[PDB]
Amino acid sequence: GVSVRDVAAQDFINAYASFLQRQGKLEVPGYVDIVKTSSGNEMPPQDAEGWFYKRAASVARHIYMRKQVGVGKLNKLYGGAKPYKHIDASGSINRKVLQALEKIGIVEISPKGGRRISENGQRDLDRIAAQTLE
Amino acid sequence: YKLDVLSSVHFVPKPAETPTISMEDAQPLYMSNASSLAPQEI
Amino acid sequence: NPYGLNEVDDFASKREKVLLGQ
Amino acid sequence: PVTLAKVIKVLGRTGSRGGVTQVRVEFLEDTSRTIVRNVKGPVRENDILVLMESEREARRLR
Amino acid sequence: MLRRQARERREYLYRKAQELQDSQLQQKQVDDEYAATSGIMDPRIIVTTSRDPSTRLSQFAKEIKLLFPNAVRLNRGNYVMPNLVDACKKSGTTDLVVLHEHRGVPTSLTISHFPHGPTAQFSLHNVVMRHDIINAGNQSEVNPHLIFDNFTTALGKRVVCILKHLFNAGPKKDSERVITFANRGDFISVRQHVYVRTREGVEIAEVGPRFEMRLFELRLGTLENKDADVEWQLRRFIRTANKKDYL
Amino acid sequence: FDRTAKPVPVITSEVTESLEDMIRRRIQDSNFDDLQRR
Amino acid sequence: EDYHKYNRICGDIRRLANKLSLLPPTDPFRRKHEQLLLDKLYAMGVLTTKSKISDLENKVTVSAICRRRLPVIMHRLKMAETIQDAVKFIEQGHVRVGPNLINDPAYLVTRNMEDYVTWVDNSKIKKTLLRYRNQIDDFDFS
Amino acid sequence: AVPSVQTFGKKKSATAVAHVKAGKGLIKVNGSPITLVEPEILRFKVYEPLLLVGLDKFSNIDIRVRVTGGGHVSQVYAIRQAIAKGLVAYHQKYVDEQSKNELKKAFTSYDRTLLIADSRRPEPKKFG
Amino acid sequence: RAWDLIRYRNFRTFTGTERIQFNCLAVDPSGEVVCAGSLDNFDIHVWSVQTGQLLDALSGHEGPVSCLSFSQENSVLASASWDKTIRIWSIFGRSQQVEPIEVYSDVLALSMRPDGKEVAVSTLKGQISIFNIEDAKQVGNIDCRKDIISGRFNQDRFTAKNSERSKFFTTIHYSFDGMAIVAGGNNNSICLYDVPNEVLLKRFI
Amino acid sequence: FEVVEEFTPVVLATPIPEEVQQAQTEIKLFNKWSFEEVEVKDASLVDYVQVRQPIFVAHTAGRYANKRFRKAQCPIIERLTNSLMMNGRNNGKKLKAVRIIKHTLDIINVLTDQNPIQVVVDAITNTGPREDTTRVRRQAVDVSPLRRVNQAIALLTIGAREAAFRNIKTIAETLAEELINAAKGSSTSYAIKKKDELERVAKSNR
Amino acid sequence: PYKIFKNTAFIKDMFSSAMEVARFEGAQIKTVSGIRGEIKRALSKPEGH
Amino acid sequence: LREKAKERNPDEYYHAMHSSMDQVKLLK
RNA sequence: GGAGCCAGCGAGACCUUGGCCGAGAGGUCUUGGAAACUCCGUCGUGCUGGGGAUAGAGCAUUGUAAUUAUUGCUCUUCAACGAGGAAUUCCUAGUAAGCGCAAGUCAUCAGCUUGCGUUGAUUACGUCCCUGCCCUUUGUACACACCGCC
Ligand SMILES: [Mg+2]
Ligand SMILES: [Mg+2]
Repeated sequence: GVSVRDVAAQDFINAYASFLQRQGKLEVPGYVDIVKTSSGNEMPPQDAEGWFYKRAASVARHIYMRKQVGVGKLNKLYGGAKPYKHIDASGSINRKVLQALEKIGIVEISPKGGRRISENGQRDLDRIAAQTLE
Repeated sequence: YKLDVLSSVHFVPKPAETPTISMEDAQPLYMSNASSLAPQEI
Repeated sequence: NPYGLNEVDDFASKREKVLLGQ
Repeated sequence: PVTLAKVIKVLGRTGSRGGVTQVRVEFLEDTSRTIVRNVKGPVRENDILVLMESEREARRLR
Repeated sequence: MLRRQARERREYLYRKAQELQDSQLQQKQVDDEYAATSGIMDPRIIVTTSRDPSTRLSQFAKEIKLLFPNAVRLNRGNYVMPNLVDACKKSGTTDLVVLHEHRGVPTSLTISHFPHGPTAQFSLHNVVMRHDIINAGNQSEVNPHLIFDNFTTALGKRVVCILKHLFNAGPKKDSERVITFANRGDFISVRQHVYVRTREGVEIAEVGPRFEMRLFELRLGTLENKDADVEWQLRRFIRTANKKDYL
Repeated sequence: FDRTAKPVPVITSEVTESLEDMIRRRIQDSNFDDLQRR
Repeated sequence: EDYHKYNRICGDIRRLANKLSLLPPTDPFRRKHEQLLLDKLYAMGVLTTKSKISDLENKVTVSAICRRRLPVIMHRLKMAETIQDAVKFIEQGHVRVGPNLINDPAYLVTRNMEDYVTWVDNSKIKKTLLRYRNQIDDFDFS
Repeated sequence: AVPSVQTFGKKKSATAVAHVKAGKGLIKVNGSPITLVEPEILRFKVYEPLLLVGLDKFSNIDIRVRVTGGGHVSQVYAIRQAIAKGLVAYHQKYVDEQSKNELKKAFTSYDRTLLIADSRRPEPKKFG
Repeated sequence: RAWDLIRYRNFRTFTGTERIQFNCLAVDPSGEVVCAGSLDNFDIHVWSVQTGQLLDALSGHEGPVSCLSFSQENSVLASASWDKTIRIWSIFGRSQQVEPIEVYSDVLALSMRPDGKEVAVSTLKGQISIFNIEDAKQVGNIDCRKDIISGRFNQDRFTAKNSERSKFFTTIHYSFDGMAIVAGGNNNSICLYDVPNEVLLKRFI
Repeated sequence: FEVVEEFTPVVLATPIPEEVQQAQTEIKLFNKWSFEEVEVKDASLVDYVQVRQPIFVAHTAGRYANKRFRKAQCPIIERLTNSLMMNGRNNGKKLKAVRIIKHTLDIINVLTDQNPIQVVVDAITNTGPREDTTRVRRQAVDVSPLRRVNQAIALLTIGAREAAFRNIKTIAETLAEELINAAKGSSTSYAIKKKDELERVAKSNR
Repeated sequence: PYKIFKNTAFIKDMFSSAMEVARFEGAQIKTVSGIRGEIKRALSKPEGH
Repeated sequence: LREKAKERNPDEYYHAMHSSMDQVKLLK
């Protein structure tokens, strides 16, 4: 009965980010400590240890909300203002995250392109969703 | 009348020697004509 | 129109068909 | 000590200076007693104002 | 309500057509929009500007307000054009004046006559506002006398009709204030003067502002209706445009 | 080269003098084009 | 279809203007009386635009009166596809002109009332409109 | 068919469509529960009918609200207007009119905007 | 037309510029301003009783003005229309203000409380809604549709219960005591309501 | 004697927090401060410091500028919020004002166990000047209670803003300090100083 | 042309500097299709546009 | 078309108002 | 630094959904033709983690045939500016102000013009006391009432 949308967005991402950190099976690129996630930003994320997993926490939820998602959508989704230019988020990190998730089985290559929420992942996201509520 | 009948939402009735009696008077009977004139008019 | 169009309303129709024809 | 007075009539054509309104007020302590006063803010009837001095009589301020 | 405006617009588009035919037959008076209220009801004018006006355009709008005796200045903060025209039509205004600028330089002036047009658009050149005058003082707001010079063509008479009724009818014979619109090669010079009759002539002093106004569009409808039929428009890319006169 | 459009006029003193003479002449005769009550 | 009644109206208007043509032109009553006729026909909607007397002589026709009939007018307003069908709703009581419903087809609407015609608020006919547009608001009861 | 009613609430460009049917006290906005509406600071605003008339009335119904257009604040007001409107329309269509009158009285007594469109149409306060 | 009843004479006549048909009239308590409304102009004509001239026309309604009423004490003018709104005019004074209040349906009748603090209006839905003039907020409402009695017409092809011919009141008025309203319409019923409790005191055939 | 309107426990398919239910019991500012016990101590300020209508949050989207005296009926907390946002950079940002007031009320509760809404009412009552001067030199005149409320709100907001403009203290804590001191009547609050100076100047020109 | 917005369009390679454009403000221009046009103003960047 | 959209009576009524990829094609 | 997210205007090869590379800029392979704002965190009265001018070194794009400029990205360098004199301009509700988005539709406009939407106030809404601009001083005005030779 529990669903991801039934849980607060902030609570779910922090909880499942911790689970991903605790799980230890998410592949993390080496360059995480030296990247800033965009051109509009200025300095790398402060929570160097866990931002990548929590970055994976956010996109995995978006893939639940929207059945099909691509790297371009995530780039605009995490993009921000800089006249203003509205540069999109870094392509490399989003692509690595999507590859990282489907290794765990949370997501998988959607038809007609993009990533779909895997039924195993869908149950997994619901699992942590119930965890936060309980 | 006929145009009023055709254009009226509600019922419109049809509009209607020897000494003649005045059924209706413009002013009350006890009132006099002289009392009807202002001092300026006089 | 069953019973014809008024003079104002004939005029606008003539304008409409001309624009439609264009 | 301080008295409270309820406005009963907002006088007009008083020749008061701009932003000043001459009012007449009935003291709450003694309803009968009336005093004419000068007020700075927007004012209406039935409103209560504070008088530290209850002896001065309002003189118009041009 | 929406059935009012639709029906009346259709009547108006017809009435102008009949008036045009009647004039053409006469070719072989006051215009219909203004004939109803000509000299009966004093005009009611609203002067406004474009969104986020500069300080100068607000100053220029104020000067235009002083030019017309029955004008009121209205701030256009976020107002939507259908809402602006609809709200003004509710209030019973006769005319709406909208002003545009470029870096604090008045560029355009558009006049729309309610409830059903016409809309006249003008371009402002060599604009001089009275705020450029030191120790100028205050204006006189009596009803001006009007002087129109060198308006000959039918379009010229049309522009005369629109500008005439922005002011009140029946100025006093001895009013010291005169407003003049002088046509010179389609560039109408607008000047405002205060006069005194001397024992051997008349001496005039200008109050300002100075600006040259040229018509470039005239449509049969309110300024909102971008789809309103165009009564007249200025063609510039025509080979004869460099020497063609219309007014 | 030719120019497409009519050049924008300049209000020189002679034009100002000519304009002012017309204004003065009109008021000498009281020939005013102003709206009147009907 | 019988037009004897409207034919009476047309002629009765013609006889009135004719006999007014007989009176002296300078008579104030004649000029006054005519202006009431030109106003009355304009108000009824028989005249789309203000006219003169000779125009009343020829402009007035049976078709003008029939055009003002409520069955005809809703057809122009596209309320009903067909006139006999239009006669049905008005006899079926789904039509209101102003604050009063009219169940009589023979009613003609004046120029001012020409536009206030619409359906009654609780008419099922009106619900089918808003339901297709998906703008049906049950709070307005319509 | 299941008894149901549809109502609209509008604020500026924001428009909210509320469907109120028989149910078990399930309230959703944009497919998510009313508790997760954002901004949290203004959350109580959208809660505000729910508390005024009491949650017992809602326990027997399902409300689904879909919001589009406008900003966050205008969307909140569209939601609250739509909820109140669908509420009262439901108790009219499938419950007594006395309850309807009580609901209208309570809402209007506290704030009439819950039931009315609040449209600040331009007004030329300056005469002329 | 103004009539002096002590001398039974029409001492004045007022008219519009274009002969506007008038349906409603209200007069200043001071007897110096008279206002009329029309179904064709959407505008309130104002005259001076002493002079007979048109002071000005109060514009702002989109709909035909159905009714007018001056406050006996506060002298505020309340106007209602088929525009689904009500406007309070503060004509007297250096500056004039208009306070529009929107309503569920077309207003057919309007009455002014003798105190002048409240206004009641009858709508096409069959609702008597009372509003506070100074605060411009509603204070009460009365249902009317059920209490009204309307008989099926011999030419009507319908049941009276389904008929929507007249389930609204076209006229209303307060009691001078101010706790009751008498209402009438195009129907066979006069209903007397109690404003504070919003209940039917009695109905008359 | 009892009256019961509910014979079945109310459970909603959509879970609602129990705090929201306790708010169903009573209207309470931010679910956290009540309007039942608040009273304006000074009689004159009554009818212009409006606290009888309880509200969850400051925002109301009300129309109070249209006639001359709707501002009296506006809730005092909302008037405060409207006054906090200023200086251009903060213009139009009422949500930040709401956040600031909630944090200030929390601070006022922490420092003083009294009710922060009562503290605000007391501060407005205390810091309202009771006479002022008008330039003719100067002459002493009375002040309308709406002007008293207005100068009170303006003075408190301005003092709190200026105190923390370039100070370690944030806006919320300085606002809470100003409100507490004004309620106490201590001279430490800037608004009390200004009020006393105005009344003194009026006394001199009396 | 290199940027076209309905009738308005930006042109290049006709002039080398904005100074050259400044004199030819007001001149006629036409396309091979015969569309008569006009020089409105020199663009500050790049030169000649 | 714009005037038709502009001048549309909202109140108008008409009686029409009341009313493997390859394997998928064979199935339907 | 992260996350959470809400608009309305707009349609006469190039755009594009999606995959793969790169920290970014930006490349490569294919299919069809919004911000402000809200939550949690780090900072902190220090010209400080505000400010990004100038300067150096690189990684790329666009033409074009030059080692020519052009437009972006990475690092380092880190200036004036600490609320602005005399004076002066404007402003009353969806208004002042903040915020972004779109089209350049015969005049004017090319980071300028217009339009669209989002957040949204304080104060006053009373006065002729000062200033300025006007009206009247044959009731002429149909009753009552008020007035009474500038
Ligand atoms: Mg602005
Ligand atoms: Mg601009």
